[PDB]
Parts: sequence; structure tokens; C-alpha cells
Amino acid sequence: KSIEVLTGLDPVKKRPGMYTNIENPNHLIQEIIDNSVDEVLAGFASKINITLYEDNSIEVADDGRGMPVDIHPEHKMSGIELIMTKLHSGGKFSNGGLHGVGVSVVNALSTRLEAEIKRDGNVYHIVFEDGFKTKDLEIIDNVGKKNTGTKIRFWPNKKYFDDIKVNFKALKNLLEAKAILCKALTIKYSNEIKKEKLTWHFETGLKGYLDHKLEAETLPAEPFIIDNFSNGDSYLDAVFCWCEDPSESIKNSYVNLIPTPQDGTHVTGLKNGIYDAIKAYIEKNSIKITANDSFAQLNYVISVKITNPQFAGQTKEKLSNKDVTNFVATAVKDLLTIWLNQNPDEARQIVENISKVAQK
Ligand SMILES: CCc1[nH]c2nc(Sc3ccc4c(c3)C(=O)N=C4)nc(N3CC[C@@H](N)C3)c2c1Cl
Repeated sequence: KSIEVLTGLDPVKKRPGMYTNIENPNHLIQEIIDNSVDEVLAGFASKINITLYEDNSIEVADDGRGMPVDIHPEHKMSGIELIMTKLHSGGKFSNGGLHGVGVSVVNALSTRLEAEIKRDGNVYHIVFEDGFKTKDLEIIDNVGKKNTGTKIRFWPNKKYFDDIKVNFKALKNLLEAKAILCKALTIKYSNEIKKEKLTWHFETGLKGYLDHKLEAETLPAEPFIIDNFSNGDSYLDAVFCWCEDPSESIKNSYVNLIPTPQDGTHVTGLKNGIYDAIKAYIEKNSIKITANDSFAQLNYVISVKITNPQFAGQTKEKLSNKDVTNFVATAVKDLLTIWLNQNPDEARQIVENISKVAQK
């Protein structure tokens, strides 16, 4: 943290398009959910509950530690006020975005935002309007010391959005995706407009996912799974297979359950680790095959969980953390190598297909 920066929310209000997808409030919902997900990945939360109200407001609630309320000695303001009313950034050297900016973006772009925090046996409540605090942080009730979490309700400001109606189908798709990638999590959704409720919880995580999305035949017939590989503090889940029917193609990547549509170091890690294992298997067992060839017919889902994710690109949709490439590549190389060794009939066919890709 060589440079640390704190500003007001005016930049967000001036160019909402640089901080959110303004077609509807779905991206704002994703931002709040990403912050509760960080509690789940830290080990402190297991439940995220989403409510869509008839007044078009959205509420997200978790059972995490509860957003901090302590008065910051310098800024003279509770943690929750500081987090909500200011844009926080920093980095190693001087240089918006759809990720890595913070929940104050949601505050900036809402007419109203309420927060209830359960922490230390206290229920705290605070209110904001248009990104400014309008009701003081106050204790409104007591709870047991172990009854904890954060609940945020917000009313997107029509001034900044094409439509303030939440896109139900896209939200359900996003929730299902997150639940698939995180067996510690149960997500509940209540749509008060449609009168529907869903609950997701995937005990088996990604198992069967590619099978469901693809068939078409794949190699391996059973897509290859990497289950909760870790090196201490970073974690990797993945599934991949080759498919010669490019009718349907799945190539999805995430960091901390956040979709990374511009890929990044985790995807590069996967590509390299795969090429490394294919190259070593060909050599250990026998044209010029490249990483592009071994990657060309691959379908995958790759999900890394890391402590301080960094985003790059103008939209901040690409994971940039440099040490991730290495972490993923070694894991993939080693685990796939073991599988190829145990599965020579399918291994041979995978090699043949790749070598056919390379021949043009
Ligand atoms: C409802 C969404 C939600 N839940 C949330 N839950 C928490 S709990 C929490 C997080 C970090 C720390 C603590 C609690 C803590 O006691 N020491 C560090 N914090 C939130 N923050 C803190 C900083 C930013 N990542 C958002 C949130 C948010 Cl937002």
C-alpha cells in the first residue's frame, strides 16, 4: 500500500458508466454480493440472502462478522460510514472500473441506502441518501453475541440508469454461478414482484456442470476436476475437457467468485499448465504443438480464491495478480499429469486431437 487514496463519490456520479453497467441495477447488486462473498471466502459467512422488493429496491444480507462500526482515528467516522461515503483506492505506483472499486459505488448511485449491522451483541442502523449519511449510526436493538452479519437495502437512482427494473433472469444466472463455485455457501432469493423463491446450494460444486452444458461427447468422457487445490492461502477449483463439437463452448473464469470476462493470470496459468502436461506426456511416451493448440478445443471453468485480488484493464475485468499464473500452472500440470498417467486410452486420444489441431 505505497499510495493510498480517498475521494468523494462525485467521479462515480459524473461517469456512472465507468463504475457500473448502467443498463439496469444488476451490476450494483453484484457489487454488494461480492462484498458478502469476501466474508464467505474469509471463513466467516455461509449465507447470502437477496430480496427484490416491489418498490424496485434490492436487499442483500449475510451472516458475516458485520461491517466494522469503530471510529476511524483519522477520518473521525465509523468504519461503515467511511466505506460507504468515499472511494478508496491505492497501489504501488501511480498509473474507474467494474470491479475492485468498492460498495460506495452502489451508495453513490442510489437515492437511498440503509445498512443494518449485527455485531458485538448490537444491531446498528445507518441511512444514506445519494451517497451522504442522513441518519447517524445508532444501536437500535440487541442480539446474541454470535448473531452477526450485514444487511444492505438500496434504491437505485433512475437518473443514472437506462432501466431501474432488475433483470430477474440475469440475476438468477449469476447467483447459480456463484453457488456452484462455493460449497460453503447457500444463496436464497426472494422476488416479491414475481412471488418466487429460490435456494441454491451445491454440495458437489462443479461436478456434472460441464456434462450438463455440453453433451456432445467430451475427452475425458468425465470432465477433469481440480477440487480445492491450495498452497496455503490461495485456492483453485477447475473443470475442463476437450470437445470437438464447437456448437457450444464454455470458457468461464472467476476470482473470488467474480466473473472475469477479460480473463487474466488464472486463465494464462491454466493454458500454460495444460500445455506443460501435454508436452511432458508426449515426450515421456514417444510435429510442433503449441499452447494455443492444446487450448483450442478446451472447455473449462476456472475459479481461484486469493486474498487481495487485483484487476487490470479499463473495465477492471481481467485478473492481474502476477503470482497466480505460477500457482495455477503448477497445480494444473501436476494434477493433469497424474490423470493422464492413469488414463492412457483417453490420454492418447486427447494427444491425437491436439496434434490434429496443430497440423494446421
Ligand atoms: C452486505 C454486503 C457486505 N457485507 C459485509 N461484511 C463485512 S464484515 C467484515 C469485513 C472485514 C473486516 C471485519 C468485518 C472486521 O471485523 N475486520 C475486517 N464487511 C463489509 N465490508 C467491509 C469492507 C468492504 N469489503 C465491505 C461487508 C459488505 Cl459491503
